[PDB]
Amino acid sequence: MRRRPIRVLSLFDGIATGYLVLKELGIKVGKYVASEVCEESIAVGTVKHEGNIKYVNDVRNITKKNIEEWGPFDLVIGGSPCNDLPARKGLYEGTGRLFFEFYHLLNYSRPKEGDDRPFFWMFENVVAMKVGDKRDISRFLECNPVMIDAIKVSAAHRARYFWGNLPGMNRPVIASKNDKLELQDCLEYNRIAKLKKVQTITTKSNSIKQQLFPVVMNGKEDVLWCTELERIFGFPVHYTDVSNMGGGARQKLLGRSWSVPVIRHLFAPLKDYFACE
Amino acid sequence: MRRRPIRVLSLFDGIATGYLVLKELGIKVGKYVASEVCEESIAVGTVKHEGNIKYVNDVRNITKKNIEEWGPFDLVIGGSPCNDLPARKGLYEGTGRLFFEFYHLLNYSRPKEGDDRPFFWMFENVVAMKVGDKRDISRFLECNPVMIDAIKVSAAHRARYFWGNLPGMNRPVIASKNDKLELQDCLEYNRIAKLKKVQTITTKSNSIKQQLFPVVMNGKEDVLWCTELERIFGFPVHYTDVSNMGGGARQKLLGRSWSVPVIRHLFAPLKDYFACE
Amino acid sequence: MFETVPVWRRQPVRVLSLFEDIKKELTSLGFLESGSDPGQLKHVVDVTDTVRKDVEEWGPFDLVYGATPPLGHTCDRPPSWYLFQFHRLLQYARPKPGSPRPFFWMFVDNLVLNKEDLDVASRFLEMEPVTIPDVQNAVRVWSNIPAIALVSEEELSLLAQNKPTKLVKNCFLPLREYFKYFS
Amino acid sequence: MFETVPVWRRQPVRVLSLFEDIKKELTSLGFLESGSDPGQLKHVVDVTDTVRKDVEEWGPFDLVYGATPPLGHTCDRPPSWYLFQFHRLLQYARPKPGSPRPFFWMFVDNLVLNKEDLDVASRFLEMEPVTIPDVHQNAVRVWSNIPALVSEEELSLLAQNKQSKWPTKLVKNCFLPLREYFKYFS
Ligand SMILES: Nc1ncnc2c1ncn2[C@@H]1O[C@H](CSCC[C@H](N)C(=O)O)[C@@H](O)[C@H]1O
Ligand SMILES: Nc1ncnc2c1ncn2[C@@H]1O[C@H](CSCC[C@H](N)C(=O)O)[C@@H](O)[C@H]1O
Repeated sequence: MRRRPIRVLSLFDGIATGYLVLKELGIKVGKYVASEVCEESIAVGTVKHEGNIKYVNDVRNITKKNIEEWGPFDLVIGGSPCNDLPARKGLYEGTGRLFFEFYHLLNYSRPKEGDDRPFFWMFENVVAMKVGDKRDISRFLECNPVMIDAIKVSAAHRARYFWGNLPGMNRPVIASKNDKLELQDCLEYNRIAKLKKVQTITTKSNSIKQQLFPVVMNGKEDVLWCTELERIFGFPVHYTDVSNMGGGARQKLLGRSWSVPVIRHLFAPLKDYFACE
Repeated sequence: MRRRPIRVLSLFDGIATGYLVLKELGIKVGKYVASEVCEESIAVGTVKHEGNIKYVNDVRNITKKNIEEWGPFDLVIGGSPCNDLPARKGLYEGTGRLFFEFYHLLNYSRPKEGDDRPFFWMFENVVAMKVGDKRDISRFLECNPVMIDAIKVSAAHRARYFWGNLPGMNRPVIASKNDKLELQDCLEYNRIAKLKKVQTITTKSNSIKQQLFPVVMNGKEDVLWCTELERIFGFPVHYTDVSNMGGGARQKLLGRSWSVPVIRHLFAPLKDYFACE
Repeated sequence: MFETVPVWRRQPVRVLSLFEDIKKELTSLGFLESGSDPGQLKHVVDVTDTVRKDVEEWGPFDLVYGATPPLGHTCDRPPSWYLFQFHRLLQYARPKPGSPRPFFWMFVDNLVLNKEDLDVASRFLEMEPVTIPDVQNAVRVWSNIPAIALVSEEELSLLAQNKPTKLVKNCFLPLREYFKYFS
Repeated sequence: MFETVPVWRRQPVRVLSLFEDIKKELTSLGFLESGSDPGQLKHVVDVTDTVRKDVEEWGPFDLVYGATPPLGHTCDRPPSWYLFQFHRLLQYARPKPGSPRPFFWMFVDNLVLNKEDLDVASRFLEMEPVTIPDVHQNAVRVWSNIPALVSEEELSLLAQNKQSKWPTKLVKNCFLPLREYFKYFS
């Protein structure tokens, strides 16, 4: 009948990239339940979104009744940790086994056979991954992933796998007029980009230098800045200027975050199913 | 008859509080020569003002011919280091002896007799100071200081002495509609202020806790944040979000900075002597 | 909780045995019949590439059984893989909500799961396990079958340091009220 | 830089001597006379509360002199205080730009200023000093606008030794080119 605000369950929410993308698309968000452990990430989300996010702490403490009463959910998104997918413990040991939890809760949030209401879901992981692990993930999600690289809409390499049932996940990725496509577009004043794109930025500080420092300032080599990484990933400037965090902590948060333009591309079809502004 | 943009020489410029105040007042700035040696402060000024600040380096390398060439100057402002004004070396040893440099350069920038063109100057120092040092400073500047506390316009105690010939330096300080007068107005979301005003914030981190931590978040004690200190001092938020600086470096920069509303109070009469937007 | 069915309406049970086989072990109680080579038990081991349509073509089913490998056999696969694949194929095998009929599942563990694995299994199977001892061997069981003594945990802990369908068939007893009793 | 004045037009010089007095020392060259009520020399040691109108009330001056205390004198004041106060009172004593008259200044140091103090003094006085030595040992440094070979290690070790008074003998001859500008008493 009438479009209603979207209700979202986000697992491994990080710095609330999903809520930010949904709000920037103009979609009304009726409820955003986020499962997240890192206190700095929760602080970022809380401050930047003014308490519109209901945080529920660890994903493994979410119960079936929790999914029943917090719900119903229109969207179920998830982004498992990728530090185990050299001491890697694979999909089944360490923190890779968290993926199944997502799967678990996903089946708890699905509507029944008689319920034909709109319900969308998405799961993100890294491409660098055992082919057997990708096989098992495709098995448990009963579908195959799309591979999207942020380089077509951002100034950095970030190839990620996305499983889900969103409309047009395989449609071609085209850049927008506002997408800062080159590193120079993401730099502060008086700073020059050595390259046009930067290699995949992880949590460690060894992924900035390309290992040649990416920036030149006053003729001296220099690494990237927090606001520069924020522009690279598509976040608003000072999005992680929270909780007295230095360059290291904000880089840790942004190095595992989602590329905002990629999530925008994936969530754009949702505007034809829920209330907008 | 028609005014022109103001030309400013700022000694010990810091994070360019003077330029920020002059721009916020709407005064057209034709030249802003800043002497400053801290690379973080220079970076803050450069990025936040897009290179409009001609940065010179050590104040003691400025020559008489430098004052002649970079000049003429309409405003000469200065803010000497106050770490030597327990191991204090006074006004004549350590960094306190930098004050005279200001004095020196001030008399280089003063117009000659008969050159009745408008020329204003100002020098700031801390009240905590040997009365002999205050006496000698009043001697060298040939005038007496007005004491202004930032608590009447900001949410913090900051009593400072101001020498100068600016119009109305002794007039009463009245707050504005936008002055965040209490600590609660300066905090981020989901954070509660224990007090309404905070004690004098220095560069060290032991001046935040009042030693009771000033903020409560989620029922836990917490220190102030970088954006919170920025709001306390009257700077725009993220003004020091530069150069991968953490909480410590930004607090060091803001703890010796000027109170923006105080400098606005002192610089407001300048709108009737120079061009405005 | 299911109602009990009159004895004349009881049917030959269909079972899905994952990993471990209990074919003749289940005939020993009368649920299967000897002679039917196209019988009522489907046995699979490499479930890595089995899709929901595979389970649907092998069905319908009335019991889904999964078991960890025997303790002492060095596992080529991680212990949690069995639990996760059991859960997957079980959800593949559950009847649709618009056709409620007697349906049971059971996952047994031969003390191959540690504490975190036990917690994961209890979260996914929505119940705490039940231990069965032997005076020495023991098993853990999660099941929706209504079961009919007292042992502490350190016994099992030190027994695992040392280096089994006997304890399992007793759990299959309350199923007799739902299916045929051959032999 | 000034032009030399004809001898019949030369005047009795007026000097401002701070910290160290050269009154009886400057009479020896003829710039002062014994029978003078004002004395033409104004001497003052504690200049902490000296205002500009004080220097102005003390009559116009033609020479301003300041000196550091002798080396064998424990400084109660920091060594740079003398330099800064000399600069202040000198700027107080300069004639207005609308009256270009002969005017000279002189600051002398008895090796009480270290290297950073030397650089500060050379920055404020807009010139490098000149060293006057004493053979058989003392020495002085001089900054002055009067148009009047030893390495530094000698002075360094000499200053370290000479701790355990003020030599006007070395500064006296610097006042000689001032004779072409003021009266020369018998
Ligand atoms: N057991 C757990 N329960 C809930 N969240 C967890 C978790 N283990 C890790 N996480 C969180 O999951 C995040 C995965 S990084 C991905 C963040 C998010 N997809 C984004 O785009 O920003 C990490 O930041 C971590 O804090
Ligand atoms: N010798 C020197 N030459 C130039 N700048 C100096 C200096 N010694 C110290 N400074 C700078 O002077 C600053 C004084 S703190 C005052 C900063 C400024 N008044 C403000 O309101 O922001 C310090 O940040 C220091 O970096």
